[PDB]
Amino acid sequence: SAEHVLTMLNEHEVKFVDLRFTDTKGKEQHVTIPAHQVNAEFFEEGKMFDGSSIGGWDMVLMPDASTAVIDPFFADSTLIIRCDILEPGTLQGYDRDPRSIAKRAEDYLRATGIADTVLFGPEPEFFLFDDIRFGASISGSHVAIDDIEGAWNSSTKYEGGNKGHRPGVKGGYFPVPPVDSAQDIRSEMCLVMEQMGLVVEAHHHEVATAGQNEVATRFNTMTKKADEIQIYKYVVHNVAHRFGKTATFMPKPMFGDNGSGMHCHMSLAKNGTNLFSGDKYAGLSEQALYYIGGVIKHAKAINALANPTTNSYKRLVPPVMLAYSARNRSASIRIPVVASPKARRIEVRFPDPAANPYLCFAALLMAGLDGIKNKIHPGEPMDIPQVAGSLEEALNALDLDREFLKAGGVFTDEAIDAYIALRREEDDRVRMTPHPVEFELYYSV
Amino acid sequence: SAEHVLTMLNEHEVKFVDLRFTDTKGKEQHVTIPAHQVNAEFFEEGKMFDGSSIGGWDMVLMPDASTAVIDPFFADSTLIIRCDILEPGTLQGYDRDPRSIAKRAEDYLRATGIADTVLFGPEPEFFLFDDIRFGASISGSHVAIDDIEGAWNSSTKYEGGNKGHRPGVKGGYFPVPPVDSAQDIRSEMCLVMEQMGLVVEAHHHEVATAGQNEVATRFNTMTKKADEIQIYKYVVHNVAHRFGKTATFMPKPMFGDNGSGMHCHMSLAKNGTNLFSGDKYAGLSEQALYYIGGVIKHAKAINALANPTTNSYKRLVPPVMLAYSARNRSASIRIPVVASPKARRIEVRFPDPAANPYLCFAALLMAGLDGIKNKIHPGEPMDIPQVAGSLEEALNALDLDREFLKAGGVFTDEAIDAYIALRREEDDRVRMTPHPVEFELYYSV
Amino acid sequence: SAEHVLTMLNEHEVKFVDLRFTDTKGKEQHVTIPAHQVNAEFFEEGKMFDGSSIGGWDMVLMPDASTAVIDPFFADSTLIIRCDILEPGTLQGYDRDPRSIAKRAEDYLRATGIADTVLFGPEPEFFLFDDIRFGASISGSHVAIDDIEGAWNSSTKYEGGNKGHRPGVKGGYFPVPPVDSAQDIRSEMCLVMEQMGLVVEAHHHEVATAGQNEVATRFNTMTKKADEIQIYKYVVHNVAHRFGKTATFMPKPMFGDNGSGMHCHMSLAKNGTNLFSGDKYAGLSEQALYYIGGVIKHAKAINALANPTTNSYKRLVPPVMLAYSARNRSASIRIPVVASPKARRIEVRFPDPAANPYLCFAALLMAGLDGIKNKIHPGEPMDIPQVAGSLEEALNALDLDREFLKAGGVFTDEAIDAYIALRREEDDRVRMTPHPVEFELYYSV
Ligand SMILES: N[C@@H](CCC(=O)O)C(=O)O
Ligand SMILES: N[C@@H](CCC(=O)O)C(=O)O
Ligand SMILES: N[C@@H](CCC(=O)O)C(=O)O
Ligand SMILES: [Mn+2]
Ligand SMILES: [Mn+2]
Ligand SMILES: [Mn+2]
Ligand SMILES: [Mn+2]
Ligand SMILES: [Mn+2]
Ligand SMILES: [Mn+2]
Repeated sequence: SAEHVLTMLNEHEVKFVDLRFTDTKGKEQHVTIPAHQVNAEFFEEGKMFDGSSIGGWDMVLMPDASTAVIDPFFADSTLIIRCDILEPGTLQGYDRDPRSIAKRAEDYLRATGIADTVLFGPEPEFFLFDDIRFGASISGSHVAIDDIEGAWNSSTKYEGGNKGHRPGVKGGYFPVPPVDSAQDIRSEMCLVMEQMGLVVEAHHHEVATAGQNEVATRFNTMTKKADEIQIYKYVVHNVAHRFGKTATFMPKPMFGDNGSGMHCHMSLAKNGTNLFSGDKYAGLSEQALYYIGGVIKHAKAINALANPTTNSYKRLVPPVMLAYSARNRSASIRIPVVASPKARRIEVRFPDPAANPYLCFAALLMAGLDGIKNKIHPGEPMDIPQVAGSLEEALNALDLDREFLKAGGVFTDEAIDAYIALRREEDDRVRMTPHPVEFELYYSV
Repeated sequence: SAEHVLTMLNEHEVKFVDLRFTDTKGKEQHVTIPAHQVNAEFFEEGKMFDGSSIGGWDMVLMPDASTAVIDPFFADSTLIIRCDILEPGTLQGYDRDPRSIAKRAEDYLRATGIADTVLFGPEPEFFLFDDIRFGASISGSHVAIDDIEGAWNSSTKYEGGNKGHRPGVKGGYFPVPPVDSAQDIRSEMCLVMEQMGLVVEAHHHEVATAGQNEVATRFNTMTKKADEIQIYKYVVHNVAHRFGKTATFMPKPMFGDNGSGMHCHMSLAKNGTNLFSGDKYAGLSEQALYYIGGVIKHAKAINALANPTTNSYKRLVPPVMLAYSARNRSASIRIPVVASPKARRIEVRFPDPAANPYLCFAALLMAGLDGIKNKIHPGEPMDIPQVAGSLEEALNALDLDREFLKAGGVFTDEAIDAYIALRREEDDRVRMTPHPVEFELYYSV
Repeated sequence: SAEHVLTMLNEHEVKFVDLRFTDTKGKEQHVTIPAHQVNAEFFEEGKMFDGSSIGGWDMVLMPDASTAVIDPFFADSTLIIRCDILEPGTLQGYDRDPRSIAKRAEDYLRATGIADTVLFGPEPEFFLFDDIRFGASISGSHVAIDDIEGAWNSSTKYEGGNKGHRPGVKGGYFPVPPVDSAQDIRSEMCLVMEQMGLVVEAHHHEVATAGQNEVATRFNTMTKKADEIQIYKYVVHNVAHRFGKTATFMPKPMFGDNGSGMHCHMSLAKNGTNLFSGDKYAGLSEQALYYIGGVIKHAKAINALANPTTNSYKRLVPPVMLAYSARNRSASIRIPVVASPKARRIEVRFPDPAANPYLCFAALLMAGLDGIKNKIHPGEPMDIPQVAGSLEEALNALDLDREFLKAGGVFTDEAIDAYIALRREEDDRVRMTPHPVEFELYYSV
């Protein structure tokens, strides 16, 4: 409540308040107010900003006082407050603001009465490098990745000495220190995440050489979890930075080793009960099977939001199979063997950290409801259709399979059109710029 | 009062008093007295200095005891006192001293009875670089800008490692840390500004890559705000310096990305009421519309003072349109959608941080009054005339549209002539020195 | 004649024929045919090329067989043939092709009966440097000039030893070797020019340090002389190159020392007699005085063609005075003291080597005829109006004083409009790119 934020301000000698919001692409934006400008008026009628120079968008920042967290990194005491972008005076909420779209998808779920709450559990992976250099110019282009754990540094002269314990290319999965250099960086990330209100469940090194890592975090309701992904990413980016590292959530930074995916565990609940539990395949309800059928029916349109970068598809090369299974980890829909009670859920394996968590989760939910809503029966478990094979395909697919997103006003046409417009500009730059392996393949033609 | 300054001296064990004043170009000058020379005589009959070697000007420094601030940076305890330049013995105030000219424009407003007070709200932007090298010689010339946030450093080898989070060319507008490197430098700038008597409203990164920033600051009456711009600039220059950065207020340091403008919000008030509020276009009074009409009528003469550098016009290339609007941000006069009560005001978007805040504000006020004073009706909102396209144009225009500035003795002819003389010398050096892209364009002729 | 070219081909074992033409900007273009494609058909119906990618313009190259010269530089025996650009099939001559425009201005002179021939004598100056580096990018810009003769190298360590005889900044005018490093390079330029059909009169070092030079060459009729300037420039550029130097015709490469101008000596003749000789001021006819009056009347429009680069105006800073005189070398129209018979002529001092010699000469002639044609009496000799002070001014002036150029179809409106369009693009790049002395002037604002 406003009341509560106002005590924290004194209770913490807060010098500044950081207004934060997420844009269409997914990047957390922010503007800073002195604490002495937080008073009634503020939580009442928000603060005006020029929304015009935000990519894909005067507007009003409306502070959500439930979100107040103290920033673990800025030097002066700062209280972060997440905001919604509202349409000014009229005060309804930009239909292009991803947090508003997430909130709408949650209310539409309630209005359909299929369940009261959506529970999301994203598993975001990241890379933690020491040096990343890249560039493109008329005379050429390059990218150079470097990290102490890179299997390629086995030959490197280091002046401290080389020391040689390092994860080989698919060998980052699990060896104790010193092969895993990041135990203290991940534990620190866990402690700062909890200080910001997240609940860590586990942290470990991932499969790739050169710093792949994962901090596993307890689930939440869709829009709250989407904000927790924005804090997750902020803590990973800044703790890495304090440690002299650079972290990245891009899906596929290295060819020849693992990519970073963000698998979404989903579940639905009506009056304190898990609608996905039941009889049917592996403890699932018929309700749950239609949710899977809706996700599979709309997978390529979902890919435009859950895999929104041209790089995403370097990862999604032959979890490409649109199929559910408790057995086949090759099927993009895994039914986790919970064994346990009514933690029954589905896991969609194909999205990646580059996805805007609000739009990505809203689209998975809207697809899953359209399955239920039309008895779209999934089929049989593989123990056969595939995800979009490229961003251009995914964008065409979103453009044509636009209907399930527009249900109940969650996502307008202007919103979907402006989104495809942004992603197309990106796709073009990648399409028109010659790639280094083309010189390898075609220079002596 | 003198009395008050004299207590602060003991109350702070002040070792020195720094006498400060602004020259015609806008640069804050200063001379330092030991605290033990501040006594009755001082606040009474000022201190003599050789005014002769100040560009464009024995004279007397008259301490304004209302302005006493402790300097947050000098090692020994120092009390800053702003001064006015007075004509010696006779004690009236140099008609070429920009602070005196500002004070005269405020009294002339009172003498016309159109309002009691002018309220100015400048929005100055700046750049925060790490390295700036430049030079011109017979055999050539160069400038080299560098900053950690420069999109161009994506390819750079750094020996710490490169870390790669950086604002792209028009992408400095708003991303959270680590992409925005300056959160602590701007918050610190905010805290030192307030310690010097300013009220910060907000601080944020601006649109440009390579360190564009903005600290938004609460309005004031014209001459007081013009001094607050001189403190604003002093704090930005010295906090940046403590941080190992170099700040600059020049309008256009980089081609191909945003420039730093200083938009002036203006409003007029008679007996505690906002004369700019009313009926008419977007909450405006007819009074306000004539103010806009005077600004537009005299825009090119105002440009010689509000855009006084040849570099200013590298920014003002196709807010060039002399038009008012609540809608068109392309119109140089924006009527801000206050929505709120009688914070109704106009915003002139075209001036830049290089402007002498006293002369720039005095000229906007004198132009705006001549509009009121002659019912110079602005026209209709673009939702078509332009600003001077060059300093030479702006200087010719000031020279011919000299009358509205001379009203009530605000600005003499000698004052306007000496000003154009200074700005012409500058224009010539830029006009006669061959430019690097000319070799690109014409060497193989 | 075709017949003649065809013998030279055998007479010289010519392996290739180089088709050359000049574009709107003045740069000589070329395409190469094997000698075995020169036959009747060729001199008859020309050769087709894509005129579309020439700046400011399928078309036909029509070989002018009078122009055949052997190329003194290509390794394989090549015969250069100058061409006219004709409108295809219809075969009339592009009204935007500068050589055609020159030929039209000569025929219009004949059709007016004022004289049979125009005689032009351009005095082009050039610079001969060793190293020229420059560039402009978002993070900055630079130009670096270097030559062994640069007064600035007096301090330079050279590893051969420094040897120290060098022209000081305005001291390149006339000292014997070793101070003048270019005696053999200029004599060689003279011998190759004559081998290409030009008649050298004198060669000498010019006023500037760092390699300013001049090869003086015997006059000709307008279009023939305009082609001789294109050969002049080609020989200077390639002999310099063989010598390890780089030559440039740009008007003002160095601030603080002389610029390279191309003064045009002009004269008119009817039935073997010099119309410019007579009684009146300094041996001049009344006919000649009206020619001067037309040049002065149209000077700023002529500047858009005779001084077509933004750099041109770095040279034309306070021969700026539009005045004739036998005495005042400050007057842009000098009446040379011939003393001798009826070599009486006028000299216009203001054009520079960057000018397209066809369009520059055609415009001086058309202006001079409009003087005669309307008795535009010049005035009295200075022993007061000036040339355009910038390319933008010159381009506005050409755009408005368009009439005298359109006389008799010499220059169409499309031709004049496309020309201003090209020169404007150039002016803009120079106007929008920040200049290095602006950082010197305004960084600490
Ligand atoms: N990192 C894998 C996911 C690994 C896993 O299944 O644990 C991906 O690219 O999605
Ligand atoms: N920086 C812009 C102003 C940006 C804005 O309108 O917020 C300028 O050059 O004036
Ligand atoms: N080089 C001079 C001309 C020198 C001369 O008159 O001989 C110019 O800039 O035009
Ligand atoms: Mn994982
Ligand atoms: Mn999983
Ligand atoms: Mn701004
Ligand atoms: Mn503004
Ligand atoms: Mn000469
Ligand atoms: Mn001469």
